[PDB]
Amino acid sequence: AISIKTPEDIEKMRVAGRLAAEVLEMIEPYVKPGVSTGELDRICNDYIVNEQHAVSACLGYHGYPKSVCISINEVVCHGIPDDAKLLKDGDIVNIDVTVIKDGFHGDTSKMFIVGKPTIMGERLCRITQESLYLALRMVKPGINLREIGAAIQKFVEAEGFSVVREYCGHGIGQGFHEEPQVLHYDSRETNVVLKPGMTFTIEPMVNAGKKEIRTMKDGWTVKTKDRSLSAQYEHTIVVTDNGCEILTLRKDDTIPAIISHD
Ligand SMILES: CSCC[C@H](N)P(=O)(O)O
Ligand SMILES: [Co+2]
Ligand SMILES: [Co+2]
Ligand code: NA
Repeated sequence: AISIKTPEDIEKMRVAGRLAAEVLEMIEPYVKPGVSTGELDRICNDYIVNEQHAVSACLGYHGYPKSVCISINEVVCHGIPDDAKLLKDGDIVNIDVTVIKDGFHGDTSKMFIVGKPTIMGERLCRITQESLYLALRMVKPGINLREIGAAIQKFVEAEGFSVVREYCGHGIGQGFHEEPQVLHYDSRETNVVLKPGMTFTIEPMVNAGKKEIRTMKDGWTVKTKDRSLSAQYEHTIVVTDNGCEILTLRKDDTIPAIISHD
């Protein structure tokens, strides 16, 4: 079932959350044309282990071979870092990090634009982030998760894009992927009322083209069926008494860390 975090649990999540956020802040300068994704993965891993004294939740999870997930352009999610995959001007890339500290998980991701952005690329990233922010602003006790997925969907579709159905947000804590499943679209199947102390991620994947996706033979990599660009952003949050707190907020986020309702 859905686990409710204690205040002590929450304090541990703030640390793990901030650690994950920090890897993203740190890597930025390395994201440039000509760098390989395998190299970004090594830099991230070194930092996590050697400086942070933490651990990557990804390494070995169901056999996942690397420390972070790096998805370029049409890759939806779960792209596997590789020494052979070099970044080019105009690429949009997602770096998804999940760190474990004192047994608690922190899961977050953001898009990076390599070199000179393309119009589509910039637009897609922006809209994707806005859709995540919109959802964040709605979080509060008593509301049904269904409403959030529906708002994201309506927003995204209104902008001419599509939302991926298959992958979604999830509870997180001592476990990497806990209940509940956080859908990024409107579904009659969803019936979950939020309560304070719940911790979960929101991580909408938006496609410039059609919603359909396909899983690669590697068993992890996900791509759009039509090869259109896909973007994603992710934050880990905790439901509070009058709103929410964003555990993985970064210096470049433009949303406040604590959102209060009244
Ligand atoms: C190789 S497991 C990686 C899982 C991602 N952090 P997420 O739970 O955001 O999809
Ligand atoms: Co993630
Ligand atoms: Co996640
Ligand atoms: Na992508």
